[PDB]
Amino acid sequence: TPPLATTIDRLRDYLDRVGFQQIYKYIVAVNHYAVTPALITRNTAASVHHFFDSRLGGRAEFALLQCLMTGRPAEHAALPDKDRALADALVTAGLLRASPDGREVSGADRQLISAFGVDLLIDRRIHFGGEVHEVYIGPDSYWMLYYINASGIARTHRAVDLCTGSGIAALYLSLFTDHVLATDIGDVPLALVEINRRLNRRDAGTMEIRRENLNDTLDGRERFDLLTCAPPFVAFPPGYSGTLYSQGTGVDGLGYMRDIVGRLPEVLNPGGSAYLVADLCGDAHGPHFLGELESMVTGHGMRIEAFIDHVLPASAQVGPISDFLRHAAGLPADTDIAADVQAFQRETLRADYYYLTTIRLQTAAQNPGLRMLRR
Ligand SMILES: Nc1ncnc2c1ncn2[C@@H]1O[C@H](CSCC[C@H](N)C(=O)O)[C@@H](O)[C@H]1O
Ligand SMILES: [Ca+2]
Repeated sequence: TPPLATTIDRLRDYLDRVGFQQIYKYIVAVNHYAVTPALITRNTAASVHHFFDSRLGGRAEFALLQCLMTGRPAEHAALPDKDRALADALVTAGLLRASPDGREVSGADRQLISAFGVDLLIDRRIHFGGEVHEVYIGPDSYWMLYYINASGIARTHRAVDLCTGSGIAALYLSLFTDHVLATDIGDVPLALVEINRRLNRRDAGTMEIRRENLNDTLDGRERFDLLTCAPPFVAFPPGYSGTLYSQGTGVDGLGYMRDIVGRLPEVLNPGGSAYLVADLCGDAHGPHFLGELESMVTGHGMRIEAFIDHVLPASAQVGPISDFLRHAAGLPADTDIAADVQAFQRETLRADYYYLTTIRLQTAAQNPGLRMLRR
């Protein structure tokens, strides 16, 4: 809407005025900035507040910035005059809260971060409070984008970010090409990527946002030079309900990965490349999914490179998966979810380990083959 659009314009003006992106980059430092979005969290916010208070002297020009970054309250009367009208607009938009007596502003459900040179509003509940969030972002998103060869992107390359969520992959691609498609089906992420597109001075002139199922985009007539996708891929036991952003399709959670890879020879232009990321089950030698990709090498002459950037024994995921299932469905604490997850890992997934894997796939490769990089 026009009032929201103007509010976001003024918010980006504020971020530019006070150098938000540089401050965020300084706080997390260059050895963490691209590792994970979980840097400013409930466990580090006190440290962030101390930095602003003592190293930046508590200057009022950073007050509204901290409401957005950590949720820290700022007294309404202490905001500079230009920041105070913007703060009122953000409260009206539901992007910040006012205290009940109207005397301060503080965090709502959106946290402001930066990643890959882009300013991004994300679901605050993933790093603060702990309540089940409605939009995902994780280190996996970052590791996808890290492996993209940005110098090979032309302005006229057609790129698509499927299952865009907050929009981070689409906004990254929009740094380099003027033709980006970003898709999702959730009302909440779709609203958020609209905001984040405007927040980075973009509009439908160079980035289309589309409400569309993954398989519809992939079956379509559109052809792309570059594709990214971090799709729902978590595998939950039969009977359990996850969330739209987490639960993968198929018996092992990887149905969306299968869907994408199978259509790449038809959806990419020859020589185009796709970047995917998923947490893949496997044995001691590696993720089971890579065995399915040999059909792509032989049948389509692709080059497929898998970058294994984190390994965990399956037993280390039982708690996190069970906790997530318990909270997402509001289950009580006497349910034996842990045994259900274990049995599912053992019997259906055959998962001794989980491999957090980025995969680059190229069509019409001059050096076809499958390559697995492990440390
Ligand atoms: N069939 C489908 N088609 C398109 N998007 C889907 C989909 N099923 C789930 N989604 C969306 O897929 C996203 C996965 S979370 C991924 C968010 C983002 N790509 C990131 O890496 O941070 C969620 O936003 C969810 O709404
Ligand atoms: Ca730090």
